[PDB]
Amino acid sequence: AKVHGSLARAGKVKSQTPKVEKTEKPKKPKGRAYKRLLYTRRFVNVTLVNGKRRMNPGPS
Amino acid sequence: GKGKPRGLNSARKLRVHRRNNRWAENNYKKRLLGTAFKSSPFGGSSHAKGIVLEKLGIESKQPNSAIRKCVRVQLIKNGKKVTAFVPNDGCLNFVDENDEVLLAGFGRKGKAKGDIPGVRFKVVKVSGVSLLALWKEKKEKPRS
Amino acid sequence: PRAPRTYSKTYSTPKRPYESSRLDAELKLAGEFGLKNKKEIYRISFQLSKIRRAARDLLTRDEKDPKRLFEGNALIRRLVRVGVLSEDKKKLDYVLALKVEDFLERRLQTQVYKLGLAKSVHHARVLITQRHIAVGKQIVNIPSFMVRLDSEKHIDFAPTSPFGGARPGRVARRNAARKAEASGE
Amino acid sequence: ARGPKKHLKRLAAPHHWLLDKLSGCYAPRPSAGPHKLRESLPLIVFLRNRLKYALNGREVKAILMQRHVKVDGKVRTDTTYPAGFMDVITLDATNENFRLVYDVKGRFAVHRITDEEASYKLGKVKKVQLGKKGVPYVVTHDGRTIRYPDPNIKVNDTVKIDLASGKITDFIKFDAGKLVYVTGGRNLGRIGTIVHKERHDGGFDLVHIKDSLDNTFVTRLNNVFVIGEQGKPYISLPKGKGIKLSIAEERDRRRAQQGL
Amino acid sequence: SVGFGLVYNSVAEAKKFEPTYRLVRYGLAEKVEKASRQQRKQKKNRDKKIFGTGKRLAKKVARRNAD
RNA sequence: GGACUUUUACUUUGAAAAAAUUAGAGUGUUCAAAGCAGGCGUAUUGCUCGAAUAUAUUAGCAUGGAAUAAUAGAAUAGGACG
RNA sequence: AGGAUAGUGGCCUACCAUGGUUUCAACGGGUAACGGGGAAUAAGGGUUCGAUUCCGGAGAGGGAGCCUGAGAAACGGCUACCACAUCCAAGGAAGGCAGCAGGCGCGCAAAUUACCCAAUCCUAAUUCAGGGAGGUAGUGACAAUAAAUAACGAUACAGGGCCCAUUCGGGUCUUGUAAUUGGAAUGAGUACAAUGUAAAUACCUUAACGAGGAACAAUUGGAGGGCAAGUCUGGUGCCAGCAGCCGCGGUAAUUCCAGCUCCAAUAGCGUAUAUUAAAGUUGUUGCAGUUAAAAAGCUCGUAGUUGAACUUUGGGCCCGGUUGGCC
Ligand SMILES: [Mg+2]
Ligand SMILES: [Mg+2]
Ligand SMILES: [Mg+2]
Ligand SMILES: [Mg+2]
Ligand SMILES: [Mg+2]
Ligand SMILES: [Mg+2]
Ligand SMILES: [Mg+2]
Ligand SMILES: [Mg+2]
Ligand SMILES: [Mg+2]
Ligand SMILES: [Mg+2]
Ligand SMILES: [Mg+2]
Ligand SMILES: [Mg+2]
Ligand SMILES: [Mg+2]
Ligand SMILES: [Mg+2]
Ligand SMILES: [Mg+2]
Ligand SMILES: [Mg+2]
Ligand SMILES: [Mg+2]
Ligand SMILES: [Mg+2]
Ligand SMILES: [Mg+2]
Ligand SMILES: [Mg+2]
Ligand SMILES: [Mg+2]
Ligand SMILES: [Mg+2]
Ligand SMILES: [Mg+2]
Ligand SMILES: [Mg+2]
Ligand SMILES: [Mg+2]
Ligand SMILES: [Mg+2]
Repeated sequence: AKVHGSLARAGKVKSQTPKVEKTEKPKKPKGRAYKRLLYTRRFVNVTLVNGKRRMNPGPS
Repeated sequence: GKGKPRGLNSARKLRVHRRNNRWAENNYKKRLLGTAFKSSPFGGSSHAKGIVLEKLGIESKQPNSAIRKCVRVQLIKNGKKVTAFVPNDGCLNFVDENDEVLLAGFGRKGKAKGDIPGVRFKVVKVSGVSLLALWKEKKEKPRS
Repeated sequence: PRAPRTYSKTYSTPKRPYESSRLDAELKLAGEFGLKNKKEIYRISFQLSKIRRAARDLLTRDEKDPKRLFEGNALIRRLVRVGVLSEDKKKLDYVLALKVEDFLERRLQTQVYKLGLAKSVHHARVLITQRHIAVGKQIVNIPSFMVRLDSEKHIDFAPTSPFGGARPGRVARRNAARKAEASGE
Repeated sequence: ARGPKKHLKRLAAPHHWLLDKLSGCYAPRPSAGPHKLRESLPLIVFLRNRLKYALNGREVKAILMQRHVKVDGKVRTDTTYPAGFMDVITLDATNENFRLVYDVKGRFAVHRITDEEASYKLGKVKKVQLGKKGVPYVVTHDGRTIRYPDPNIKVNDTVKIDLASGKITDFIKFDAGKLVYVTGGRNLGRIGTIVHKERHDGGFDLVHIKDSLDNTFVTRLNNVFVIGEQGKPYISLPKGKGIKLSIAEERDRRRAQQGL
Repeated sequence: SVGFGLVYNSVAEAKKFEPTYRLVRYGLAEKVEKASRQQRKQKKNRDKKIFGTGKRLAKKVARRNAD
């Protein structure tokens, strides 16, 4: 039941993670327009229906 | 008659039997004993404040293997010593010693979380500043 | 010390947060009706819950019960007045069968779209929010207005709207000013 | 505690005053006077809320201080004066006369009477007793002490008071078949004739009353006020005559006379 | 727009029954010059400490300080 | 007013159970939460609808019922009828 | 029996009697108890809460006592003591925010030393004076209501078409993509004014300004399962960390640290603690007790609970309210 483990490595992985900045991109619509986008994306633009539907495909 | 009395005039027996047997329940026993106010680090409250006495490296329970980076805190309103986990990558650097910290339970109503042995509180704020705000760089600790 | 003001919550949230069936059906309602939230669906489902509960205990009461007659007729009258319940099927058994789509059909946003006048539900909403529709002689900028079956023939463009008259609109005015500036007098 | 209360919080006033929930922490607390607090109608409530002659209490006081209003033939400049059942309210301006009679919803109605009706009121005999010097007297429901009553007058009877002189003109006994007016309880405002009166010695005599359409109800004797013989009241009844329509038929006539 | 209107049978009764604030609204009165509510209350509480007219107190205070 | 009173549980109806609140009737607060308003003319000298209703448990009160479950009665007749 | 009281009463006194309550829970102890109207949740039954807008009660640092008064055992009345505490020239003198605002302290935890009597009402000798009662505004993501952050064209490729579009045109029909391209629309904001108001602030209304990245840029959590959403890419290599729980991490990590993409709710979304449902895991409805936890070793037995059947049934007559049923 030791309580005096090493504390030197705290924050290691985070501090050594290669910093990359977010890529600026066009803003999404907010509110009723975004629900409109979701509706066309899932029910009108429906092209890939793997299983029943697919929502975040990986590259393949 | 499968046990219990069924007479129209057996209300006293049934209510007393229920009173006797509600002591077998954890929540009813704790509430009626007032154990949160009496025997609990937080005196029944949701959060508490304390002073960091020392930084601890707690070795996590098997099969995990890690140093969990808790702090010993002395509560302002009680003087009781507790161990509080400091949640995030880093964030032990933000805590330091002799700093005031706002502690919370973790969600298991007592009952130490996960692989962290004997630790039932987590640091939420340090020096009046959210650990989340410090970890995400939204804000800074007041040095003076 | 004063009489407390009364207030109520107008929605409830569903039981299971993540049901693919409910999520799909809600998004289909939002897309078909141009809604902003799932709360807009929840508010209707909440209204059905109160209506269905009231109709339910009334139907528990036997026929010719004075309370069942009085309240059941008032509930039937209101739902027929708003158009959710058809002019026929004027019964408590039929108010029990009402759907969310029935109520969403009577929103001003839907009625502005279905009476020409908007060419879209999303167009209908922005026109409504932008004070272009008067239900009678009264501008109504709430898309959830519940047209009550006597106002349908009175829904039109606001008289103080550039689609109603008397002003050609702020942006049109600035652009016409620029053209006058470039051209002359 | 420690003494009499001077305030009446809104939401603690009598409901039949029909005061709005909001727009005020308080209600007019009726002054001490002829009628009990819960059974009264303060002059400010009558002039402002019911007759709309005044927009606020300041205007009610302005009206009263010029000595326009009078209750039973006296000016009553008091704003919270506790006018009650069968009180006569005269406005010399507008030449208007009112008698405070409950409508069939248990609320004081704006009921107009003529000058000849306003010349008198009716009082229910609360007690009959010998005073000092052995002089008999009756006490009415509005606190009037009337000396030398007719010996035939008993308790629960009704007297006609001249209201110019505090004198009894005639009286009505309390017997089966006589028209009565319900002045309390859940049947307040109903009018009918006594079918019979059951005693219950030691407490709470009850009265069986049926109205025009043969609807019977039972009320405690304390709420029963004799107002005439079979038909033909001694007072001008308000609209409705205490029939107590049901809500269904109430609604039927709403939709009848609202659509012409 | 919807409001409320009062028409009096003459100006004098208008000035008798109308509130002061409405008469000041119409220029029919003048907004009386009075001190702040706190100033009036503080002056009243200061004058509670004097018994009588107080000019005897002022005379004695002057004479005691002078001699 | 009685040579006049077996007691009780239970259930029915009535009443009572402040207002707010709860349910609920009406009413386009622009909708809604709300609020108790308001509506209609001939706006030329005012006419008119409302501010309901239900529930509110036990105890007490009045009332109908007399199944259910207790209780009491004439046996040393000290019985009833008269 | 007397005394006292406004009055009943061991309320008190004198004398007298030996009573009074209690396993139907007296007496005592605890309460992170003021009581109720009510509140949350809930199929029904229930469970938890109610310091707090109304009603009743109690108190004004803690006790006690009393004056005036119709009414107070009053505290923005007094007297004394106890605790705390202010001024002082040391002689003395003055105190009571559980009123409003405000300060300290305590803490996870709660706002302005503002304006006004215009309204609601209340008091007074009183229409007039006064009222931190009350109202107004300020702070305020407690809770609640509604509901912006875009809409619509033209140009790009889809394709579902008909005379076997032959191989595509036809005045097909544009739902989706072209960080293009076009003119429209509006309030967030800002203000003439009016309205509002006791005076103002704001709202409602409104002249003139007010979107192109319409930067006038929505967030909070998540993406193995529960549980909606990636086996994409870089990092780390049982470390750092994550993880309510099962589990991830030891060199291909869908679970950590990030970027991209996606999902959920959305002006809100997480976290802790409590409580309700889920819990038929408290059970009356409605649990279980051979072996999973639980039939006393056995019998007697009081209080409790429960307790076989039987006493006017049957038939007949009359009144007599309701649905329609036939002009
Ligand atoms: Mg048992
Ligand atoms: Mg008081
Ligand atoms: Mg509404
Ligand atoms: Mg005595
Ligand atoms: Mg306490
Ligand atoms: Mg309580
Ligand atoms: Mg309480
Ligand atoms: Mg407390
Ligand atoms: Mg007191
Ligand atoms: Mg204190
Ligand atoms: Mg005192
Ligand atoms: Mg004080
Ligand atoms: Mg006081
Ligand atoms: Mg204070
Ligand atoms: Mg707070
Ligand atoms: Mg005032
Ligand atoms: Mg206050
Ligand atoms: Mg924005
Ligand atoms: Mg990730
Ligand atoms: Mg999934
Ligand atoms: Mg259940
Ligand atoms: Mg079990
Ligand atoms: Mg076992
Ligand atoms: Mg044995
Ligand atoms: Mg055994
Ligand atoms: Mg039996």
